[PDB]
Amino acid sequence: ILTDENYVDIAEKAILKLERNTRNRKNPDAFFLTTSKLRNLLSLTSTLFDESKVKEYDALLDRIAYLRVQFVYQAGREIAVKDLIEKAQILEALKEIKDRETLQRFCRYMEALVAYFKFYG
Amino acid sequence: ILTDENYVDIAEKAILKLERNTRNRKNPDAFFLTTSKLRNLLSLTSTLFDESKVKEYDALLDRIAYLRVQFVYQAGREIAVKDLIEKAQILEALKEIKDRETLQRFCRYMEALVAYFKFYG
Amino acid sequence: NDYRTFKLSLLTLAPIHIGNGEKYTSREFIYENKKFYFPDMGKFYNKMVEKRLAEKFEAFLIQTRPNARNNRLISFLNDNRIAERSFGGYSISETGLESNSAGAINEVNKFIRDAFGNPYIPGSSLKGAIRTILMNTTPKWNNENAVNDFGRFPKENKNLIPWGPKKGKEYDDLFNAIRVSDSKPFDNKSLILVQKWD
Amino acid sequence: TFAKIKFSAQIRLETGLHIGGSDAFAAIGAINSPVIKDPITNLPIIPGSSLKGKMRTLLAKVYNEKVAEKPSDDSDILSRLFGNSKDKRFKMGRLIFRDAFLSNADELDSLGVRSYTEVKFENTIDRITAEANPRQIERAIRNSTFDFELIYEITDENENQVEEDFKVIRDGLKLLELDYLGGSGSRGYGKVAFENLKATTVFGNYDVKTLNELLTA
Amino acid sequence: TFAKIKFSAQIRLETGLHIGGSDAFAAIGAINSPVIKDPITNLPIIPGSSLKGKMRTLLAKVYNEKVAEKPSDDSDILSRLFGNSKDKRFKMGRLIFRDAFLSNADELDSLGVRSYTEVKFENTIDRITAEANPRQIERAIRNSTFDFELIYEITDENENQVEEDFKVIRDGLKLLELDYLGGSGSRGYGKVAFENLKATTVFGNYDVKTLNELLT
RNA sequence: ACGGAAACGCUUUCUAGCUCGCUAUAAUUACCCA
Repeated sequence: ILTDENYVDIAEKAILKLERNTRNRKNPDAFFLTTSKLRNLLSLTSTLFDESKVKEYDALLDRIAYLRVQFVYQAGREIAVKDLIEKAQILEALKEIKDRETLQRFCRYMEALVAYFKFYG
Repeated sequence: ILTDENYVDIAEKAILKLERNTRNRKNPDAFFLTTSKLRNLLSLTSTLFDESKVKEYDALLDRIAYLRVQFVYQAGREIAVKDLIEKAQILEALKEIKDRETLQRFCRYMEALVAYFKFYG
Repeated sequence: NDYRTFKLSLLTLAPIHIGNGEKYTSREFIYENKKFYFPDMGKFYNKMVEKRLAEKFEAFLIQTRPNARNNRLISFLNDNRIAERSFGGYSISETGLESNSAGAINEVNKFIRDAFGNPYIPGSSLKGAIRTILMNTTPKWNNENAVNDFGRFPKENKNLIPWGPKKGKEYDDLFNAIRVSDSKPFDNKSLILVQKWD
Repeated sequence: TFAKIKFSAQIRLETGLHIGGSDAFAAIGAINSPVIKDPITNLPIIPGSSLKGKMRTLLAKVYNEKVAEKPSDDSDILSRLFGNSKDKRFKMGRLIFRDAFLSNADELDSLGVRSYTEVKFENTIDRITAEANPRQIERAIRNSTFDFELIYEITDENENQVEEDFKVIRDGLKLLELDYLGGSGSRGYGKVAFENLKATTVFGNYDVKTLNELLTA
Repeated sequence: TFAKIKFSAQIRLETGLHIGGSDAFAAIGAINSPVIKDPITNLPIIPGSSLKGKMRTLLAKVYNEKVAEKPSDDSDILSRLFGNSKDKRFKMGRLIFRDAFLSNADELDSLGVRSYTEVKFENTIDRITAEANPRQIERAIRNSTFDFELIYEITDENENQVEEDFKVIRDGLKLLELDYLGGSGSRGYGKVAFENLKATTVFGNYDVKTLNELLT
């Protein structure tokens, strides 16, 4: 669960609790996660935030049901995302939606992840 | 922190303590910070300053939450917005807003930063 | 009426891909016949959560077996005997090239399409194409572009072509004056999915 | 006397338009140039302010003898149709531009439309270093159509200027079709057609028989 | 004889209302033309002054025999219904406009609506130089409804003038439906629609069932 | 047998007129990895 009063701090604590380069100490503390792959994660939600604004949840429930699968498939390919869908409770908090204002809050959580990822790195 | 006292006198003091082009001696002493990057944050606080005059504070919790995301994200993109939100303690003043009279104090504080940004150069 | 108009006819010698930023993954197409079938995957997961196969699909997606023939979502359909392929989306027929363990292409980029699903070429694309031609063939715009040297020679000046409102001055803005429209949308029989070759 | 007659039309978009819009609380990845929409149905709008604003400045290349440099320097054919502030007689002038609303939203479900706007990626390419600068700007979709009312006052001050003004109205509507009505415009984004140009009296008694023969002709 | 009858109707709107309040020096990025809003509920009003002034100036174009310099020079058909400061017979003239107070906050919240007022973003383009200068103006949103009510008094022998006053008042409501009520006006911002036009007599004895048919 | 009694600070009056959310801008570039 992520609520409207905690999700940004959850997102900061998830981006910090995330692995880094142990070796290659020339410019250290660089993540084993790249900006392109995390923007690939946010691309899945950017075309649902607009329709969370526009139209009803009973046409977006199908697209959230496939959003679970999109996060599963991105978790399976690279191990960098695989240790981000667990740190950030993404698959846990994706089952927690059930309306519009939690879909919007989840998309804002993804943006908070991207924001703290740009801010650290 | 900023109280209903010097919160505007903080903002002016943040702008004069903000880095400039020591280089570019063709209209010199100008900031690295471009005013469009700062009006894109005043746009957020301006819509919140307008809605705080009407709606409640519980009906602004998600909206206010997203403020921190943008002040993080805009800081992670340009280094100029980064020392804007560091010299002006914006991420710290964002954690302090808990009432509508404190939300409006932050929302007028950002207007003071924009006012003194235009007033100097 | 100073609006002198021009009509540009554009023939394609080479294949032209434009647009959209989206890409189908390696598990979001179907190659049954000589026709790559790109379905609406939301309806594809709707139809297949009803057949108890959603957990089996979640198992399929993290399943990196060898012989990429068995990793391209035809294998998920013919494996668990799914013959109803009635989903929204579109087919584009095969080139016959890019083969055999065929059909094992991986990520296609979708061409730019309007809301009806009919593809088109936007005029912002072709206007930028015109703009490089007009910049390069001008010994006023070649000279002093790469400027400021601060970050890492970072950017064009963007003012060798004078642009803006420009307070006090009259409004010139050369490239506001050239106005390229979009195209009437062609049909998606015209798309083929070439690969890339360095 | 007093009469009010009503120009109806149906605005059909082509490469549909982007009348730029509201929200600051948008996203980090999604639509960052939003379009203006109805606050209640979330359908796109053509506001009457942008219609009047393009129509003045396209009629003002044509109907000003001396160059404008300001409104209230227009040439008493546009001051009476669009108002000045600084003529005593031309302040409320004779034309009301209502906001156009999306009409064929049920027709645009028989065609395969997921949403009544579209998002279009647009990408400033840098010409040295070749670095890209993407953006997602929203626009209404192509075959969108709009109700268009435009109301005209005919007092006794419209002594014999009704026909002369309707020349100007149907000149401005055909001049918007040669230009773009808001948005990028030089990059597509504009092209508007006006069908079913039909003028009817809504108040008073006036003849609309001879009015609908410089409209449809 | 004496009676007070009440015209209640519902001001729906389309191309919603800007009707300005304070043009006080606003905030730096905020609304430049705030709409007039109630002090307690912070919802829009369509006040009685705007309805009364619009309906004089639109009925002054219709029912004046001669063009008036001022409301003092209006015809007696309008001077008796809207008052006249200068005619002794027509001071306190027969109609009471009341402020209108947003009937459907609950129906609009039942719809997908965040705020009852929108802020539309707008600009002017200079003609030489083509500079742009923006605007954020507030606008009571589109399908809001507002409780409109008039009170008409029926005194000593105004009784011969009752019917052909309501033909006027109806007509005035037909001219607000063709004009705009309030700010910015010729750029949208205006379209109202009076619905459920019902005349009820409140004090005294008048037969409004021979009259409520006139307003359908 | 109250410096008192009697007396609506009231009538009339549109926050309104003018104003394009606009200007520039190819969803692109590099070619590899186990």
